[PDB]
Amino acid sequence: VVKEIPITHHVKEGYEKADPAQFELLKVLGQGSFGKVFLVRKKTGPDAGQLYAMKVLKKASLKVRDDILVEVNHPFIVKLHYAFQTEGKLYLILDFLRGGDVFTRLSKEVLFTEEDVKFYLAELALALDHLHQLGIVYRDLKPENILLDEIGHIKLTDFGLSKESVDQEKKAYSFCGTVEYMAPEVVNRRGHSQSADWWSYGVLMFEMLTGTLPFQGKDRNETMNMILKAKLGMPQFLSAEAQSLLRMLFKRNPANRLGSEGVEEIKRHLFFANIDWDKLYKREVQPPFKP
Ligand SMILES: Nc1ncnc2c1ncn2[C@@H]1O[C@H](COP(=O)(O)OP(=O)(O)NP(=O)(O)O)[C@@H](O)[C@H]1O
Ligand SMILES: Nc1ncnc2c1ncn2[C@@H]1O[C@H](COP(=O)(O)OP(=O)(O)NP(=O)(O)O)[C@@H](O)[C@H]1O
Ligand SMILES: [Zn+2]
Repeated sequence: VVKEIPITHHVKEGYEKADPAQFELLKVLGQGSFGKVFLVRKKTGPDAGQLYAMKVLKKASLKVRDDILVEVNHPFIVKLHYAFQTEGKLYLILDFLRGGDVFTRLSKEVLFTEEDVKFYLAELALALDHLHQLGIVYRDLKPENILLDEIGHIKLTDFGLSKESVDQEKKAYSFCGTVEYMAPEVVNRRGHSQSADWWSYGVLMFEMLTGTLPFQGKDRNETMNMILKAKLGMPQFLSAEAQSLLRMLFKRNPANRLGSEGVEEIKRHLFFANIDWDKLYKREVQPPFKP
């Protein structure tokens, strides 16, 4: 059963309960549809002076199939250090990623290879499948959530949290996730699934390898009509393996799509042939670009 577990409290193993006064505000790290992410410094405690990223929400819950904030930890997913509730607000204290997002780093290159993208896509695959094994769907996957650490290893900004903004204005008009990366069944309000994450994954791959989105229109309904019905030519400058992976990921019907049964059929793909997956998971594979 899809179970909603509300996030009200969390203190990392071996540390003390936190409160907003223990955090000094330094800068705005950015702004997303669930609000701004700020940069804060721990003023007191064993980790005093250390930098963290702070998200401020009204509330956040986690939908899991069949402690969990400890299980979601992954080499390529941000770590939840603190979490607390004051004045109807939920503060989340996470890792501060110093590399910025990936697309920004790619645009700092005149050119890149299929291998460079393959690295990031691989680590991303590990993260996604790890979330799926816990029974978690990432719901809203988009480049803005894919950042780099100081070294260049992938780090996601979230782990499938169902969040709620504090801005009453915007949140009253808030509408789910990002349409460009929506799966055809998600567009059809059939509900999110594991396979939709892999559709979005395929859209990310396409966007990285082409620099363009496969489906985008003048508005939401046109983009959706495109995702559902429009034609999509295969970029002939891609390797056979890449074309294969894209062809297998882009399936409008899930359970006909790659990864609907396991990521093992994604790990074995000829596109990921020279990828040592355990060394990848151990962050022992040298990243293509330093942030
Ligand atoms: N842990 C982090 N460390 C450093 N910068 C971060 C971190 N998390 C987010 N950012 C920055 O903050 C901006 C928005 O982050 P994000 O995590 O997407 O906010 P959000 O609440 O998830 N809104 P949304 O992007 O719509 O889901 C991005 O431009 C990032 O550069
Ligand atoms: N862990 C999960 N496993 C399976 N299905 C899920 C899971 N989490 C959510 N869903 C499905 O996705 C839907 C959740 O979206 P819903 O709450 O109806 O509106 P929504 O705005 O699209 N959700 P959200 O993106 O979190 O704001 C439900 O209809 C579920 O069937
Ligand atoms: Zn949704």
